[PDB]
Amino acid sequence: QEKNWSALLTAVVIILTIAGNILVIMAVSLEKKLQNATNYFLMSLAIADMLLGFLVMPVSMLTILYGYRWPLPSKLCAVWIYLDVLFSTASIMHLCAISLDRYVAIQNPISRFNSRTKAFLKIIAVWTISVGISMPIPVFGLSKVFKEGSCLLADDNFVLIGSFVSFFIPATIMVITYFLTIKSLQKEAADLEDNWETLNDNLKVIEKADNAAQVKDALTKMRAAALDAQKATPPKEDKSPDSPEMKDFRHGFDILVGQIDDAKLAKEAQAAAEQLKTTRNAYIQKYLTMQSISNEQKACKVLGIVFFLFVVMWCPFFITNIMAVICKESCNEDVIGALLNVFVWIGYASSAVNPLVYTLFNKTYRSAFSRYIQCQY
Ligand SMILES: CC(C)CCC[C@@H](C)[C@H]1CC[C@H]2[C@@H]3CC=C4C[C@@H](O)CC[C@]4(C)[C@H]3CC[C@]12C
Ligand SMILES: CC(C)CCC[C@@H](C)[C@H]1CC[C@H]2[C@@H]3CC=C4C[C@@H](O)CC[C@]4(C)[C@H]3CC[C@]12C
Ligand SMILES: CCN(CC)C(=O)[C@@H]1C=C2c3cccc4[nH]cc(c34)C[C@H]2N(C)C1
Ligand SMILES: CCCCCCCC/C=C\CCCCCCCC(=O)O
Repeated sequence: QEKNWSALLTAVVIILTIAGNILVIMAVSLEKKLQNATNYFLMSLAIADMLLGFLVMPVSMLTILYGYRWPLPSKLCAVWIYLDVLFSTASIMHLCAISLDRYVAIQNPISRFNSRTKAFLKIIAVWTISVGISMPIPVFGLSKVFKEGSCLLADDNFVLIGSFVSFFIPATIMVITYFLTIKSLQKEAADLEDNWETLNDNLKVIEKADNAAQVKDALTKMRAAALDAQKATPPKEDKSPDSPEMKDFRHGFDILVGQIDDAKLAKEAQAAAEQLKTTRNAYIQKYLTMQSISNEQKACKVLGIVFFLFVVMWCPFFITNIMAVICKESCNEDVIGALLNVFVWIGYASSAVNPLVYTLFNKTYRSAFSRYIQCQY
């Protein structure tokens, strides 16, 4: 009938998340360019989301196909449901521990005791938080996990409480922190970017000024604006090999400022002491900070459009899940179950959306997937 087009639509969704997600795990592992804590999470997230594709998602087709009668042994219906919420709790935990992590960095300035396993240590808490949450599925699992001979999370309380714990507080939390980070990190840009205007403009005046005292009043602020940038160079956590080069860059290019301040003592060589238009060093810190701003504005676009698609697709299922129990007396739960049947597969296809966002908006992801698709290393 009409269902003949949508019959296998689930299988497209099982095929995309079991594969296209899988490459994301491959790509982050194989290519050294994508070795970042915020692209580390995505790999872990991708496992949660992939694991859901090859474990939970197959049985939902078997059950949808059987008429929703439970086909398997009754003792294993409290397990398929367990993985499903675990992974789905794990999946949103990864997404919300990407904004709690990335909001943290703009609030708190900085030494890294643990280095590049700041993520792997974080990640384990993301998973072990979600395994903690899902202990109750098998704790009471073996009853209240069957309704009219279908495998269905029928515990009224877990349905209600566990919709917030694994959806509305994680997703609320991330929405809040995603937008505070954007506004905050939009602001840092303007503050840092307006310094190089000050540095260049104030250096224009020193260049074309014939009063020694004018240069003194003019070049005084060059130290200030350079320092403000120095304080404000972005976290992007803070790696051990890159921040020293900025320290040397800031310090080494501060010498030009500081030295030219003396030559205060006195204008013959003041004009030419601050000629950091001759020095290679000064030119790099523009490029290699101004790139670093644009590599955070791109990541925020992807994360916004990954957060948003994940919230907007799981939200139907959870809103009517609660409705199944918050409107127990008045709703028609042949209809709510019908609606619930289909809002999980709206939601189950947020597990495929991630890799497509990456290829669409990350040139590094795009190139590797085809190379993995074509089997090139
Ligand atoms: C059975 C319980 C633990 C529920 C979770 C399922 C299992 C399979 C979980 C437990 C801990 C998880 C791992 C924790 C550590 C890492 C390293 C990290 O950089 C990426 C994900 C990865 C590789 C996870 C993969 C999935 C994983 C092994
Ligand atoms: C996409 C998102 C916003 C979906 C929101 C779904 C929630 C708010 C709504 C949408 C569909 C709704 C159900 C639609 C139809 C019925 C049948 C009726 O006899 C009882 C109410 C009941 C069961 C509604 C309960 C509330 C409900 C579950
Ligand atoms: C149609 C019947 N099925 C299929 C197993 C469900 O109701 C599953 C149970 C859900 C569920 C209940 C209660 C709390 C929760 N947290 C996270 C989920 C969750 C995920 C959610 N999965 C997607 C489907
Ligand atoms: C659903 C069809 C699967 C097609 C796979 C496409 C690319 C082929 C890659 C291998 C699939 C399984 C990967 C397991 C080893 C991953 C390698 C690694 O990440 O270190």
